[PDB]
Amino acid sequence: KFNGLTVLPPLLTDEMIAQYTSALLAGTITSGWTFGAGAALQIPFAMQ
Amino acid sequence: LIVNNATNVVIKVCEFQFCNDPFLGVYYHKNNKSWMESEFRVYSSANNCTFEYVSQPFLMDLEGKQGNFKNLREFVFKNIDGYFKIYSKHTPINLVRDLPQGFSALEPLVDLPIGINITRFQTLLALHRSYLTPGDSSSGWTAGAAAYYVGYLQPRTFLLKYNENGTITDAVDCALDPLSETKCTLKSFTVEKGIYQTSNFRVQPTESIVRFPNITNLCPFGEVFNATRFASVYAWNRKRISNCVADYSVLYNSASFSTFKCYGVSPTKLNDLCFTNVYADSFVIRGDEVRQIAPGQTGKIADYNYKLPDDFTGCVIAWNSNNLDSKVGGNYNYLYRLFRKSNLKPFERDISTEIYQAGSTPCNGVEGFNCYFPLQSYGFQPTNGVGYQPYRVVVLSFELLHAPATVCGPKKSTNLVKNKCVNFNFNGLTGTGVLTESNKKFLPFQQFGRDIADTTDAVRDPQTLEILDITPCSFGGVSVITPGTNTSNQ
Amino acid sequence: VVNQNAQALNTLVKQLSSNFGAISSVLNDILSRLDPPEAEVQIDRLITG
Ligand SMILES: *[C@@H]1O[C@H](CO)[C@@H](O)[C@H](O)[C@H]1NC(C)=O
Ligand SMILES: *[C@@H]1O[C@H](CO)[C@@H](O)[C@H](O)[C@H]1NC(C)=O
Ligand SMILES: *[C@@H]1O[C@H](CO)[C@@H](O)[C@H](O)[C@H]1NC(C)=O
Ligand SMILES: *[C@@H]1O[C@H](CO)[C@@H](O)[C@H](O)[C@H]1NC(C)=O
Ligand SMILES: *[C@@H]1O[C@H](CO)[C@@H](O)[C@H](O)[C@H]1NC(C)=O
Ligand SMILES: *[C@@H]1O[C@H](CO)[C@@H](O)[C@H](O)[C@H]1NC(C)=O
Repeated sequence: KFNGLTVLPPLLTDEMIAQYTSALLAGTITSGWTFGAGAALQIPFAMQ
Repeated sequence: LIVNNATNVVIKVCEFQFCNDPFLGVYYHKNNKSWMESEFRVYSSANNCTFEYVSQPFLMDLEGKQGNFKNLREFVFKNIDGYFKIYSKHTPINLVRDLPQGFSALEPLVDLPIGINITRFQTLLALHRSYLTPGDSSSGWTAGAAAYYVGYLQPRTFLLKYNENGTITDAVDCALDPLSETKCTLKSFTVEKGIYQTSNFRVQPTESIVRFPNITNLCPFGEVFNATRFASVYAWNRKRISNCVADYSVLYNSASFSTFKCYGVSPTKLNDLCFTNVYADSFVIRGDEVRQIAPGQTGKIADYNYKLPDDFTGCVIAWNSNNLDSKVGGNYNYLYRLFRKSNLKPFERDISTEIYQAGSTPCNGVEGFNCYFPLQSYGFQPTNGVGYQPYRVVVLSFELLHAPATVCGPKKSTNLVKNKCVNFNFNGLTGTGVLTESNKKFLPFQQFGRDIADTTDAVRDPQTLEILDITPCSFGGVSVITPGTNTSNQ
Repeated sequence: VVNQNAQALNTLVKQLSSNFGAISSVLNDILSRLDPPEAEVQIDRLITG
């Protein structure tokens, strides 16, 4: 940092990435794949 | 003087005894309504004139008007490299007191090779006088309305736009406000939404400090430069010098030097640098031999007598010493090697005197045929060629910023400051940066602290024995946010 | 990835202490002890490196 050699912060803080991953997990467990095409449709887990 | 009288344009360059209040006075006669130039009180005398020029005759009005300002003139005056540059333009306008806002170009009009020094100037007006101006020259006069504005130039950097015909219609000042720096960077009068990088702001150091130990002794040069006697070149003499100031600007009152040259160091800086382990060599040679004292040379002196290392940083001084070392019979005290089996090494001295075997038939100390004595006597007399006369030659060699030293030359030390980006010299080491107290623990035999970055980061102050940490100033970076030119300027 | 990054930065930084054919590898060692005319050649060599 003391020669004109700078590092820069990423755009997303790690909490944001954590939120994204949590959202994906929730989507898969509670809606199968159906959230990846349109509105999130619920369905029990045994039938998924 | 630049003047535009009623008929001609006159450009004079002379020494004038100018009046305190020079001007022009035009009298208006009521009987015949006309304005005629009568008074021109400019200078008392004009002694020596160098350049002159007069333009063609012409006629203007010179009548007093009562309407509004209808002529705007702009002029720019430069003096660069002995050239007086006058750029001009004029425009019809209606504004009387306001200064108009417009974008007009100034076309070059006249350039002259004057080559003089101008540091002040004075404007020159006219006067109007009539029966309504009663009194003498000093009071019997009116003024008449006119106005002007003056401003100063400055070295800057602009961006200019050229239209199809070739005219400058617009420009942007690269250093006015950040949006302008952005337009300057992208080379476009339009900038679209986003972020940009322009430059880097650097904190600037204000003060400077010098930290030097105490030296009072003066160097033993009167027994090096004023030495009653000098030795033979082959047994060249050497001397160690320490703990003194080397005032080489006092090299001139007592004597003057045939040759005074320095390699790897510029002479002017010798006072500001702390040297290490001064060695002073001394000998006497022939003038012809004076061209052998240089790195990468040949000749018997340069081969069998004296040699310099290739990376010899230091100074060569030598002055002719004919009068002291010329004897009418011949100064034979000076002897030199001519024969040697091999070349000598730099900073080596050999005093062997053995019968040189030129070829076969080993001499066995006979000095017979093909057997010669390596040492030969210089014969110096007042009546000899300049290239043969004796010369006293001295070499100064030394180290720089590679070890604790004591020869610093003449300088002055000052106080100490903290926590402010400054500049510093520390026993000849240089640099800029905030100086805070250190928590390191130097051992009592070392004077620095180094990093992976390979730059110093601590220093032991040569006075207080204290340990100071250098922290560089925060250069950082500058970025700018804009919502586009079209939408806004903020 | 992290190892490669760190290695590259350390090499780029350590490369500041070589002569590249000059008398010294510090521009402050060349601001002094020289005048412009004969300093500029060694400043040139450092620039190239
Ligand atoms: C203007 O100056 C020129 C050059 O000195 C001179 O010949 C001419 O007579 C002058 N005219 C007036 C009206 O002063
Ligand atoms: C300048 O003026 C002085 C006094 O009139 C004169 O002696 C001298 O020769 C002049 N020099 C030139 C170059 O005209
Ligand atoms: C020009 O004259 C001014 C005032 O005497 C002086 O300060 C300045 O150094 C001069 N410059 C030159 C180049 O003669
Ligand atoms: C160029 O000059 C012509 C004639 O005055 C004018 O009609 C035209 O508008 C000018 N064009 C530009 C780009 O200034
Ligand atoms: C040499 O001698 C002169 C007077 O004889 C003296 O003033 C001077 O300081 C001396 N200089 C050196 C370099 O010995
Ligand atoms: C120099 O002299 C000062 C007092 O003038 C003294 O305090 C100091 O110890 C001396 N030595 C150094 C290296 O400053």
